[PDB]
Amino acid sequence: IRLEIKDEEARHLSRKFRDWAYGPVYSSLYDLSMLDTCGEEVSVLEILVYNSKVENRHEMLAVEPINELLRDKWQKFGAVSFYI
Amino acid sequence: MFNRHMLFDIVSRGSTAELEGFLPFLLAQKKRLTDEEFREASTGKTCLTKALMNLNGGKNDTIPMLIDIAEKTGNLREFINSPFRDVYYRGQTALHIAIERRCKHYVELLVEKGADVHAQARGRFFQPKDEGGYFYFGELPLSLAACTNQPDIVHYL
Repeated sequence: IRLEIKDEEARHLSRKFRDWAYGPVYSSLYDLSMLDTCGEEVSVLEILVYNSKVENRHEMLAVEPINELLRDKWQKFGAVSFYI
Repeated sequence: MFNRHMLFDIVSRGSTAELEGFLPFLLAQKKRLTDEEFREASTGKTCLTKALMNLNGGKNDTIPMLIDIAEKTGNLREFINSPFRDVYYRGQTALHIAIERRCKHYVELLVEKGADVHAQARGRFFQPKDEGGYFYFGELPLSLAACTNQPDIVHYL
C-alpha cells in the first residue's frame, strides 16, 4: 500500500504519490486500484471483511487508506440507508 | 517562439538561452508582458508566477530576466504586483509564492524592484478548514513568513 519507487521506470505501478507540498500540508495520493472494485470480480476490502478469519484483521483495517476509505462511503451511504 | 505556449514552457524548463530576442520582439509587436494573453485566462498565472512554481534547486535565472523585460515595457509595479484573477486561488501573488518555497534570495529581488507588501491572498483556498480552504495564514506575506517557520523573511520584511 505504501509503494513509492524512485527508479522512475517502474513508476507507473507505484502506489503512493505526492500531489502538492505547500509547506506544512502534504497531499498524498493512494490508488484505489483493487481496494474498491466497482465492476470487477472481488476486492481487497471484501476479503478483509468477508473471507479473512485471522485475528489481525482488526489491525489490518487500521492501515492508512482504508481508515479513510471506509469513511468515504459511510458519509455517502450511511445517512441515506438509515433513513430508508 | 512567438506564442504564449512556448513561453510558458521554457520558463519551467529554465533555459534563458531559449528566451533570447524576446525583449526586441515585444518592441516589434508592441505587446506588454501582462497585456491580455501572456497570463492565464482562467487563473491569472503569469510568467513570473510560473517561474516561482517550477524551480531548479530553488533557482531560475529567468526571474531577474522577466523583471528585466518588464522594466523596458514599464510594468515593474504591475508585472510583479499582478495577483491571481481566479476565485479559488484569488489574490495570490508572486510574493506569496517566493515566501512559500523559501527563496530568500528571490524575496529580496521582488521588493527592491517594487512589490506590494500588503497583497492579500483572499482566495477560497486560503480560508480555514471550516470555510472550505486547506490552509489559513491571515492573507498577509508577513504573516505567511511566520507561518512557514521562517524568521529570515520576517527580519527582511
